[PDB]
Amino acid sequence: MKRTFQPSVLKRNRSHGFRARMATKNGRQVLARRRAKGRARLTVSK
Amino acid sequence: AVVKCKPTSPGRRHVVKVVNPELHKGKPFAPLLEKNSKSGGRNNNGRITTRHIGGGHKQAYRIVDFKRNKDGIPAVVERLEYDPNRSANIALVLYKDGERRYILAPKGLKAGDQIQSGVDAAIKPGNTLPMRNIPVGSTVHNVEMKPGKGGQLARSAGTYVQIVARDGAYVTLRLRSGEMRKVEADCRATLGEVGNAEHMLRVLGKAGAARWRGVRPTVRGTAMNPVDHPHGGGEGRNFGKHPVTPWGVQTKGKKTRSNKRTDKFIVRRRS
Amino acid sequence: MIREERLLKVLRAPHVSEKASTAMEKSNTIVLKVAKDATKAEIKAAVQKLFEVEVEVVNTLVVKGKVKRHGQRIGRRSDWKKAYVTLKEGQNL
RNA sequence: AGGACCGAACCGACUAAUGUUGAAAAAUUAGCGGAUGACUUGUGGCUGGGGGUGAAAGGCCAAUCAAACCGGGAGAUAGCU
RNA sequence: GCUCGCCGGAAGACCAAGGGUUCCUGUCCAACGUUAAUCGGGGCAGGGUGAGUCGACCCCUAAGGCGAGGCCGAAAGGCGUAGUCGAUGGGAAACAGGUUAAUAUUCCUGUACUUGGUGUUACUGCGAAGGGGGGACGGAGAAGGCUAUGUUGGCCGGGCGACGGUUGUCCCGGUUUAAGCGUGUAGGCUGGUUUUCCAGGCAAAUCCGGAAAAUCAAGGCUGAGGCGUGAUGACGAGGCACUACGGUGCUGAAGCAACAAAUGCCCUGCUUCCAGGAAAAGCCUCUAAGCAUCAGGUAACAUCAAAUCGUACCCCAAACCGACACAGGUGGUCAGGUAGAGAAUACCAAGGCGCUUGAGAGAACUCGGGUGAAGGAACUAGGCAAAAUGGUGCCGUAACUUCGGGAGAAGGCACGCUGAUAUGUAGGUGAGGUCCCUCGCGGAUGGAGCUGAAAUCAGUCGAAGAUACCAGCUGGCUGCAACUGUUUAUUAAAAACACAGCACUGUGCAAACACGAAAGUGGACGUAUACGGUGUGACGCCUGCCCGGUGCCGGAAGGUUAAUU
Ligand SMILES: [Mg+2]
Ligand SMILES: [Mg+2]
Ligand SMILES: [Mg+2]
Ligand SMILES: [Mg+2]
Ligand SMILES: [Mg+2]
Ligand SMILES: [Mg+2]
Ligand SMILES: [Mg+2]
Ligand SMILES: [Mg+2]
Ligand SMILES: [Mg+2]
Ligand SMILES: [Mg+2]
Ligand SMILES: [Mg+2]
Ligand SMILES: [Mg+2]
Ligand SMILES: [Mg+2]
Ligand SMILES: [Mg+2]
Ligand SMILES: [Mg+2]
Ligand SMILES: [Mg+2]
Ligand SMILES: [Mg+2]
Ligand SMILES: [Mg+2]
Ligand SMILES: [Mg+2]
Ligand SMILES: [Mg+2]
Ligand SMILES: [Mg+2]
Ligand SMILES: [Mg+2]
Ligand SMILES: [Mg+2]
Ligand SMILES: [Mg+2]
Ligand SMILES: [Mg+2]
Ligand SMILES: [Mg+2]
Ligand SMILES: [Mg+2]
Ligand SMILES: [Mg+2]
Ligand SMILES: [Mg+2]
Ligand SMILES: [Mg+2]
Ligand SMILES: [Mg+2]
Ligand SMILES: [Mg+2]
Ligand SMILES: [Mg+2]
Ligand SMILES: [Mg+2]
Repeated sequence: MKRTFQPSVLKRNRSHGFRARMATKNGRQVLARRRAKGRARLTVSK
Repeated sequence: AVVKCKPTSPGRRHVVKVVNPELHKGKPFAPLLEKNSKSGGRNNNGRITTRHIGGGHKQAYRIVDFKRNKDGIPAVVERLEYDPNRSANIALVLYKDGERRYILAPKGLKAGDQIQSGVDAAIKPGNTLPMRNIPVGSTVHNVEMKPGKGGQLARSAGTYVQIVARDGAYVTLRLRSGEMRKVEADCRATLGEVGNAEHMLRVLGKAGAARWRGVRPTVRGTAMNPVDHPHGGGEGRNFGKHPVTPWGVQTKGKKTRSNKRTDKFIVRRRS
Repeated sequence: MIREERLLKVLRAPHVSEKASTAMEKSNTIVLKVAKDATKAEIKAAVQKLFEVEVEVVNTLVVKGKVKRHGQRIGRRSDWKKAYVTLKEGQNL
């Protein structure tokens, strides 16, 4: 039974990484909210 | 050329392969070869804008000279090549200056035949002249709609346009569709018809053959659900509606041309 | 070339184990803990100037820090760098 | 030669039993179908919610689908319990 | 430690992905481990990953992404040019042995190689962002030449048997060696060479393309493998001293040939087919500006540089994805023996395991199997399940048919072993020798040796010879769908969907149409033998009647009729 999560570091960073977040206004709002909440890990970045 | 295949298996019983042995069996001319990446009928937004387009065989686009602008220099047909991008067969021609160009091969322009373009060119199949210099009634192909723009009419296979009349600046042309269009006499047109007129006599014979050409299966609208197509579906095979497109527009009879910018050129519409 | 300031910082400390001693006695290789940013050319110059030994080749490996624990919280040791410096024939400590 | 034939890998999933607080939130076992093709597969890419994609089942779109998920309007409104 | 059993196209061995110290050592057993635990992928501590040549980075581009300006859009944005990123693809170079508890193409030993840089000398037309070539490419198929590899012999070392026999025609083991460099062979492609001359390759060009002569055709390119060297070496069965009893040192024989043989190599080949099969750089070459002492270039030579990052360990799994040490999922690489067509299957090798609760008993019942008197579908919704068929050769095979089929129809006979034919044949492989020879990776002949079906005849054993595993049940009539395909991931694989074919209809290109406040993009670098939509659904015979209604197409007199006035 193949499951939904298939780990791939390259794809993970290209979709949920820091640079992908900073590339769009919406993605920067994500980082701002996470910074406002106080998330230690702001992104899946490495 | 039309050759039926013996029924040695289901999928070969109905295949009617048109075989032309004059076609160069080697690789095509490399210097006039570019890349033809497939799109899957999708636009720059990634959305399927044209349905039933996907897969197929890889094709390298052969650059065909539809303008035929090298006037004065004769060319010699070297090989009648095969073009995977068009219904017709291209033809590599060598000019007397050492330049090779691909042209849509006319009906019987075999290797060795000499072709020439320009106003000084002779009235022969494969020679390109402006329609002002071509006699009225002469069958032509690769007709330009604008002078110097390149041919864009009767370029399929076995297609040609008869010059109905000449009325000074413009010339009446009977297109394959049956429409009479006025095109400027300055526009160039190649004498003769397009070759490979046996193209219509081929029979794919099987669903694989359609997929080889990059055509995906067409689902009928009546086989879908009301949310998927206007035809939707009922209990059983239910229709009871005027045939419409997947977007609601009437399909059987409704006209859709809406230009008003090109109507003047049109003399008679295809009956 | 490489300033003596740089050469006086690239070498952190001698490395003491069991493999290091075997190498120091058989392959004439002194294993030395070096700066993370110390390149092989930097390590060579430093060894020859602060130990007065002619060096042949320097092999560098980055040793990842083992993630230990304090009994209640997970902490990670910092990555260090190990340098296998092969002395041509010079003798040392 | 072949969307040819038999048949492992491989890709599927017709039947039976088992299992149904499972070994498993879809499997196991014995059989079964395709197996040079409209095949299958690795990596990356692309299409986004009345939107997509669909050889079309309202299928699929992260164990979620006659309108995903998350947050918000929000303490929606419940002559009902 | 000895038996035993299991896997062996795996349950072995390498990786990539992912994980992240799980690696190895010492130590501890509370918890974790479905039981105990002294043990562990657990706790704790310490140690372990060494590279110019492997990978990344790097140079180069694909799909695609972002995108100066730009175009467009209430805004946020969208698209896209010049560009610039982006591998799953292209681009320089290392192999054999040895070694640690834990890394090794990385350390060591031996022998190599690459690309830059600087310098010397000789010599010289050098020079892009341009031009050309090249890189550079499909499916299938059919060979032949080969190697990996196996087998056999020979050779060398050892052996002489717990129970009848076994100094031999016996038994066991070994019999291995690379990159590189040198040669240039089976095979593949190609005429060659010189000269003159021009609308082309934006300009230019000695390059490419073309055109024309001249003369010669044997030169070029490419290419497995082999042989030579590397290699006086390494490794090596196995011995001998000492033993932290694990070892440790040290020494070390043969190291050949024959045959068989890949799915690997020659082969990016070759033949054929239609569905017509990346790009870019490295690379080779050509010129455009200066300058012609320079600088650049070229060849040899000397010296210098090749950084950084990864390298443990798992990786079909107890380490990844599945909450679990979960009967699941997970791409690539290698591919031994016997039997076999085989990567099936059976049994083994190398290697790895016995699945982290056991001990008893031997009730019903459940599960998974074996057998069954007589009967033989009577069972049941239904032969569900089970049983049966099952290999090869050969004989033989109906209706119907689209002439392919049906068909493996149906049905039936032979099959083990042994001997002879023929102390192993036909076939294949081929040494020596002999001659030729432009004296070689050469040719002719010839056959040693090696391997080796099938068949026939005769005999012989069993109840049975395709003896296990493995391995169609068959026939008859009819519905639906032509067919291979596709689908409700996880109750529906079907008559549903698709399908070739057919038809109607739209559409003249700035096409219809589709996604887009738009720009723009697909359609399509297509052009009516085209594309879109719709219906039907191979093929054969065909497809009647109705336009009153609804829709569509056409026509507009006239009636009606908006904004406006
Ligand atoms: Mg319906
Ligand atoms: Mg129904
Ligand atoms: Mg009905
Ligand atoms: Mg229905
Ligand atoms: Mg810890
Ligand atoms: Mg079958
Ligand atoms: Mg199964
Ligand atoms: Mg079977
Ligand atoms: Mg993907
Ligand atoms: Mg919605
Ligand atoms: Mg919500
Ligand atoms: Mg409430
Ligand atoms: Mg331990
Ligand atoms: Mg780049
Ligand atoms: Mg073929
Ligand atoms: Mg005896
Ligand atoms: Mg020999
Ligand atoms: Mg193969
Ligand atoms: Mg390094
Ligand atoms: Mg590992
Ligand atoms: Mg387990
Ligand atoms: Mg598991
Ligand atoms: Mg399994
Ligand atoms: Mg097996
Ligand atoms: Mg067990
Ligand atoms: Mg019975
Ligand atoms: Mg049966
Ligand atoms: Mg019917
Ligand atoms: Mg069917
Ligand atoms: Mg289903
Ligand atoms: Mg099912
Ligand atoms: Mg139908
Ligand atoms: Mg039907
Ligand atoms: Mg009628």
